[PDB]
Amino acid sequence: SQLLEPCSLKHLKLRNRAAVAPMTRVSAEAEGAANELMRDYYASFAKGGFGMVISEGIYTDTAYSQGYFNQPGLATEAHRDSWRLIVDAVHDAGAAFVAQLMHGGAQTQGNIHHARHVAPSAVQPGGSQLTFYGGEGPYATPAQISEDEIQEAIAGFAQAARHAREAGFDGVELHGANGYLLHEFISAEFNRRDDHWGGDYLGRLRLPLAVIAAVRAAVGNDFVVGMRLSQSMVSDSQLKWEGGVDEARQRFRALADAGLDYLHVTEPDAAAPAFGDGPSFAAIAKGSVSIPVIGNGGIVTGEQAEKLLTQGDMDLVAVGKAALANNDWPQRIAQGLPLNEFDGTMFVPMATITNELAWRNANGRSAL
Ligand SMILES: Cc1cc2c(cc1C)N(C[C@H](O)[C@H](O)[C@H](O)COP(=O)(O)O)c1[nH]c(=O)[nH]c(=O)c1N2
Ligand SMILES: [Cl-]
Repeated sequence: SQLLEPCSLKHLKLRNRAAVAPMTRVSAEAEGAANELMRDYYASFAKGGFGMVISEGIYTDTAYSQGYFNQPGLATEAHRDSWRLIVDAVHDAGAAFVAQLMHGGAQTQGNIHHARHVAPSAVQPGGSQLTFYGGEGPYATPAQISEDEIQEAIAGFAQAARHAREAGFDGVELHGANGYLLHEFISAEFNRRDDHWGGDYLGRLRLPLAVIAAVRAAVGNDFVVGMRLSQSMVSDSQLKWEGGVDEARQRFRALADAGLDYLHVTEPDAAAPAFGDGPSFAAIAKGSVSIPVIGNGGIVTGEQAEKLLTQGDMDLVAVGKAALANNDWPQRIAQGLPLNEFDGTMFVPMATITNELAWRNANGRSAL
């Protein structure tokens, strides 16, 4: 019942507390524009009753930001205009639509402008490239990003956010998670800089704080700006935030107090303790800031979502795999209908919309 309670997010009035989590589908045009297949794809979640749809990570600039081939952008006016009809379709079905803004950093696998990658420090990520986005084998070692490249990246977030607002999105989500550029700056392991972008766990927030400030100047004070945060990285799902609960509370507070309107946190298991003992990562955030907290990670069933909301571990519930398994997830929960089990073969060999549609046709598994 709490899942189907309306809520407010700044000036936005959301019909329920169900959100579609951001998911990279590498189904845009080769030079970054969104398209009609993406229109139908995103509209389907809105028709399925989600109160809020968060886009896949959208790149921000025409320099290093693009992380995957056929990833959409918001860097140019052509990119902006290509999203308009998608925004309109999601809105016509009654969902708010938030543009996730992301810079690939050290986790880039394909970028049409450069083979060179940039990161706070020249440290190769561990793990291995995600083949279903295009690419195989070890991550490249990134070049240490320069002050001029940092300023270009900040300006790109601001411009992409202004483009999101102009295209009609209801908000932006700054991608500070999952091992991408902003998270690399947050992290102790990968931000080894000795300048004013490095330091202790608070000093390392300076780049995300600068991005928040620049974005807020570009979009004004009435537009929704959130940030996604995680301990995990795509290159290392076991990584922890330095310290424990108290240092986590301080990061959440610093970022929120810079003028975010929500936090979105993601963990391998949203219900598990963040630091081995004690509260979940989402619960820590919700107990340290007044703005809404969207939680995420392994939330599959209606009962699981309801438990997280009714226990006070989060204000909204973002689902990825469950939304792909049933685009009408919130409606099916209300009707007591069974859910489909998520089946990762739908992403083989590339996680594109086209491959999903072929898989659904072969398996009789309608999204709605
Ligand atoms: C195909 C695909 C693509 C992406 C993701 C996932 C999947 C399956 N995830 C992570 C996603 O938002 C979510 O956090 C995880 O899938 C875990 O939550 P669920 O268990 O799926 O509810 C992700 N997260 C994000 O912040 N930006 C992104 O672009 C993507 N890309
Ligand atoms: Cl850290």
